[PDB]
Amino acid sequence: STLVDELESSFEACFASLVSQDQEEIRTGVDQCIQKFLDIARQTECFFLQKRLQLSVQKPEQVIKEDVSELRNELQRKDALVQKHLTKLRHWQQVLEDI
Amino acid sequence: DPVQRYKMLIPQLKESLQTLMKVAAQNLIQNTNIDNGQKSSDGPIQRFDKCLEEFYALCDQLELCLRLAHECLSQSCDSAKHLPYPQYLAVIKAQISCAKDIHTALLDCANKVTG
Amino acid sequence: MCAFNKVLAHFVAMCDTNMPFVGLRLELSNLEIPHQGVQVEGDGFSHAIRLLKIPPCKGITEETQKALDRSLLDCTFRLQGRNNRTWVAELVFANCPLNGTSTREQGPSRHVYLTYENLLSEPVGGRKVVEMFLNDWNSIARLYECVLEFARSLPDIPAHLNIFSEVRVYNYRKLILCYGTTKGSSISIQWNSIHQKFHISLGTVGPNSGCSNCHNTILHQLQEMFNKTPNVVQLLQVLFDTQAPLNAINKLPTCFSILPQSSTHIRLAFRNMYCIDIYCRSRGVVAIRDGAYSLFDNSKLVEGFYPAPGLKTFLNMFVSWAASIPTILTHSALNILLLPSPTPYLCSPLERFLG
Amino acid sequence: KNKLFIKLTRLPQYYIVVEMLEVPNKPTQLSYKYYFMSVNP
Amino acid sequence: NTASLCRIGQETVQDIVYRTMEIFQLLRNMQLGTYQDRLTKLQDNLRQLSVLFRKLRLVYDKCNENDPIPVEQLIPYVESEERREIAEVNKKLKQKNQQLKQIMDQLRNLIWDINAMLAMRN
Amino acid sequence: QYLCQPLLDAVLANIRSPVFNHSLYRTFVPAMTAIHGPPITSIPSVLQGEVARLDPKFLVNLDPSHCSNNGTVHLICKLDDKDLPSVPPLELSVPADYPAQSPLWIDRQWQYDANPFLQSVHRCMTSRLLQLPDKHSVTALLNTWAQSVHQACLSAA
Amino acid sequence: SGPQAFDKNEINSLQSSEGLLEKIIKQAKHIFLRSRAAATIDSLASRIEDPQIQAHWSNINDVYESSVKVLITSQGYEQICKSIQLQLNIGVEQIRVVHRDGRVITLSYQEQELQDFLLSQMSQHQVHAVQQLAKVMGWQVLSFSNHVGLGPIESIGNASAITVASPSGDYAISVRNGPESGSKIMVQFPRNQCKDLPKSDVLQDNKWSHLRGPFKEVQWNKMEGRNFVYKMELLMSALSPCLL
Amino acid sequence: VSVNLEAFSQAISAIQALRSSVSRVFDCLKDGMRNKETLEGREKAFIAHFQDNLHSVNRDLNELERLSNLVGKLYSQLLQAYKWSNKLQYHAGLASGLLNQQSLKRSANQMLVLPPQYVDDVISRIDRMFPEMSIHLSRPNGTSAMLLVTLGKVLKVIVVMRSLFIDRTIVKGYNENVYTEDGKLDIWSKSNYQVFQKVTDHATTALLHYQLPQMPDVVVRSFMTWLRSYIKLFQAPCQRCGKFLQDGLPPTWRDFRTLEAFHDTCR
Ligand SMILES: [Zn+2]
Repeated sequence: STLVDELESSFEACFASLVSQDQEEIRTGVDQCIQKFLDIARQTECFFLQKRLQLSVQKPEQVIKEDVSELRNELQRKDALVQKHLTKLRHWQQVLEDI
Repeated sequence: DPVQRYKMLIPQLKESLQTLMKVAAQNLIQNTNIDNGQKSSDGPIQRFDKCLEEFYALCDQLELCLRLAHECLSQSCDSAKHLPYPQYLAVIKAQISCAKDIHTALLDCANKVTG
Repeated sequence: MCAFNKVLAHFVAMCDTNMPFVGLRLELSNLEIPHQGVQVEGDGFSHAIRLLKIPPCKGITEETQKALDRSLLDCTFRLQGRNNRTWVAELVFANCPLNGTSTREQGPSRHVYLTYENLLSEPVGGRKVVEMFLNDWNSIARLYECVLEFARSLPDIPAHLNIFSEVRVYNYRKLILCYGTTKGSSISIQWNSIHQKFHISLGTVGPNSGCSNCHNTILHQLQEMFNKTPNVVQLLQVLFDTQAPLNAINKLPTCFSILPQSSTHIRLAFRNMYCIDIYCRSRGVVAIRDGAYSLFDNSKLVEGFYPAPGLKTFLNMFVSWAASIPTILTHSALNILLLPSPTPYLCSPLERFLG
Repeated sequence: KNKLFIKLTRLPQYYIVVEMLEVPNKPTQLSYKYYFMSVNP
Repeated sequence: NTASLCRIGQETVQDIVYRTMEIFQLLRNMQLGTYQDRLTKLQDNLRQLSVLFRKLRLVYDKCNENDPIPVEQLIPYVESEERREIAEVNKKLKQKNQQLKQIMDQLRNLIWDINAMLAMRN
Repeated sequence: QYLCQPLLDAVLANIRSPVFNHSLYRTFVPAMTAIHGPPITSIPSVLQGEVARLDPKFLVNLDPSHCSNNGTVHLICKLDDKDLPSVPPLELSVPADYPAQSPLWIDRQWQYDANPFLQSVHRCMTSRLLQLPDKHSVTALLNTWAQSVHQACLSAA
Repeated sequence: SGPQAFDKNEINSLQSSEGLLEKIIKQAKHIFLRSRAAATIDSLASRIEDPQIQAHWSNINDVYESSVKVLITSQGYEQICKSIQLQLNIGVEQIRVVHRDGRVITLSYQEQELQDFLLSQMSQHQVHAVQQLAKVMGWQVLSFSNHVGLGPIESIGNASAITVASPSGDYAISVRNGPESGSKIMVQFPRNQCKDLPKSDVLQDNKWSHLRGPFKEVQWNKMEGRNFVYKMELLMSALSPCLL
Repeated sequence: VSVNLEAFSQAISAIQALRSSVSRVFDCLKDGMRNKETLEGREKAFIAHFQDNLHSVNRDLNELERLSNLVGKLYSQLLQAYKWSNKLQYHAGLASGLLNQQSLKRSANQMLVLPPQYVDDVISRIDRMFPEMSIHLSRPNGTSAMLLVTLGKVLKVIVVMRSLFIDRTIVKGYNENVYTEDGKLDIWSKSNYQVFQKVTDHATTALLHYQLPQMPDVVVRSFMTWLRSYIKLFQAPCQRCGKFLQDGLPPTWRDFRTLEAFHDTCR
């Protein structure tokens, strides 16, 4: 129940051999803990993707809003890059003028 | 010493195996000669059970010696892995405290996740 | 621009993806595994070899072969990976006998993906690939026998085991039981056809146990007891008995040396002079003894152990040569006799006695 | 005598042989013939 | 909004696994002042990971609050002002990308000319 | 062999005595039980597998006619594919003990007459049947049938 | 050359007066060829937006050599799909391509060759992305063929194909991407889930309604996503047990 | 030394195997002949099991003897911390390997500048190991460091970096003049032989293959580790065809992650 909590429990189970009071015991325990951990991680990602798919088919204006936001960040990032580059160009023109 | 004790214990082990197999065969042949209709001398039949436990005692001595030597050599390997005697005690309490710190960091935060 | 010659590129690609299956068809036919031929599979852009009947097996009952061959549906071989020399066989079984606490509790068709890669010598469809496949199928059969017995015995189980252990994983190649009151420890049983044994492997998976499995001291004798009689309920009984003694014994210092004899016959040795036998038994009872004495000629002593004087009286508190006869306990008196209490340095009671 | 032997390297003992022939009427076109040889001196 | 919350929730699970991998690497390297520095890095990583778990439970509850259409009805088998906003920003960064391409081409050509002219002087 | 031979000689000397396991018990169980403690605490399904995995071109069904629920079984297939033309249904006689042997194609020469195209289908199909390896499946027959129909489409045009 | 004995080649290399015209024409040839290669790469980056394509020209040139590094990654998955990277060594009249997986191909000075080459590499990227994505989402890669040999003949280069299976069995996804006729992608359902499947009287058990017999085809436009691998990830998540 | 550790653990398991096999002999003899339908079949089964058990005892005794031939020779808090440290180190090694094999990171995005002194420290650190490789850094053109890695009497590799990340490599033979007329590095040349042009191509795939995104020290160290394996050119045979020569070429392909020789035609 509530895949978050299974993720938390499995993550705490990854450390159970260290926090208490040779090789093959460690190996099989590590393999089983890490495999259950990654399996519940993939199930959580699958849940988020299914919910995003249902939103993208039912309420498509939200997707367009996120695209608007990402294109605006692309614009601002491009202008920041060109401004830094332009300041470096003007500094190099002032350097190369002085030979 | 443990290598030399091991060399001591090997031919005793082969001797105990020889006596155990031969005495098993003698006791089985005597019991089949009573069970089937056969004459057989009573004689110095030399019981089987003592030979079996003697073999087990020799294997206990061998596994004891080898577990001791393996613990000693693994001990020396990790001891070399990690000159005034107070400097020794200072770095030893340093190492113990540092490992305690790693352990309590892991325990406190793996409990801080849930419960 | 007609300078590509598309037909030759198509013929070269067609030969290089099809001709690996021809050697596999020949090596399947030499071992007389009935198969439908190399067929285009579903969509047009693939290839497959579907088996029909994998040759029975060697050394399992006919109930198990009738239960296997009515549970198989399909065993396709497909070719994948770069260089096109990685086969993957997709077995799919119906009517799985037991589910897991891992969420394979879905529709009763389990898929087992075996994968084989021959070396760069001994070409892509060879004797080695089909030999590895028959060994893997043999492994699945020789564990399916035990799983059939266990799933038969599952409704009528002694009902303290039913609280003790639940099944985590059944892949048809492994069986991972997870036992403990908190379900923190785990055994994993798997047939290994190199040695032709079973392999029991122990691990700690779960956030309440010691730093080890605590059955790892008796693992060799566990594997041997399982190979002599492969019964899962026997294995659960042995774990259920010897867990509470061994969890105490592993907390002893090391002075104390632990020689397990045969399983449920742990034998402790203090330094070198003193010995004490321990027999785990049924219903939370452990019988201890003197070790150094004989089980036969009472006058004689064992080769390396000197008898402990006064041992019997000390054990009696928890409950001449009369240390040689055993003295049963509760596992709780064993906890008290072995877990280090301060003194009436944190030593044990027992090591105080022998000291 | 105008042929091309294309050995497959993932599986040797297999050759694709391209034979190029002149189409009789068209002097600026070729005709290809693809054979499949196998090989064991 | 919520269809970006799903993206953040995916990114949290992607970060948790990567962060556990970095934790296990830190525990791999720790050899019994840099002792204390590795202690600080370990404790800070564990703090950030607990923050990530709390954030993940928040995002899970938010997306699970806000379904009438079951999946596998959503896949196509064979047999309004925000759109204008999209077209506006698309035309805007079309022009921005073409100007960036001109800047990039002139920088490339200047670098190539510098390297050729300096290569021939020897 | 070495270090174990006299046991082997004793036991191989004393096989076929009815009191043998009595002798082994009397000579071995008290030692072991002292040391080790007391002892322990209609249609054959191969064809269903073939038919369940066929391509949706084929439409294999049982013949209403012929003996049923007995040794051999009999099939009337079909062919559906936009690329391929409609053809005579095809009749198959699968033996009991189906793997390790080859099924038989019930030949109907009279319906493969009365057209040139069905004649080409039939000639090409008998050719690929002669080309087949032994102990082939049902799906090998069905796929040679579909390839024969395709070659008889191409050879004609 | 006398005591440290030289061959013919070193002797002729010491004494080889190459005129000014050959040197200048080789430099101008390299300039023009390099400009054409940059133009074709930027035209593919402008026109095609489906995978992506990147370039990183080197710092240092000669008068007869330059170098790029061409990546082809999908848009939001630059950690997953890093399996197709190229290096082109633009000589005087040849472009020498070294792949990531040890394939060396020498093109010619025409700009149709480089265009068809990079088009085939985008087509193979659209399959290697799905393979390394099914690595992440736990799906099992049943079959993979880098240059498939069945089906229609593609004009530019060969076509690639995978088929992956859902981790709980039932569903399968087959991709076949080609450089001229791209992306015939189709799922495979279990039986007892098509329901237009014409049943047969030979199957008298219910165990055979669990094999995946039927095959339907996904219409790839109208699928939601602004990318290919994004659409594949949504398709893979749709064929999972609905966890909610 | 570790070989004594492995031999002692080996012989421990040998004693346990010997003891259990002897007890198995006597346990199977305790039960007696089973039934097994055919009388001939039951005799065969009993004889076979007894013989196998005896053979296993003999094998275990022989293995113990072979190990005997090969054997060589508050405080508890410190040992507990030592054991727990080795346990944590091995546990973390396994878990780190399993997790970085399967990462779920898809993109770096959510929602190069280095001192040349650092590059020299890194590359001198690599040059200290691998005693048969000598790396000689120079900077003829700016901050882009150029490296001559000589390798035995076999190779001379010219590596052209760009901000502590390998960019181009050229592999030439030992005698070949890697210097121009003026004694600078010949950054743009080829090597007159078929073999070393093949190894330049394989080295370019090697620098395209070993790509971590951020940390570049593992990249250069792994590239030099791979490059070190070429010292057995002209001596290693191909691991697919056995021979040394395919079309007059030695096996030029040292495979990544398992440095084995192949002719590139044998992939
Ligand atoms: Zn070779």
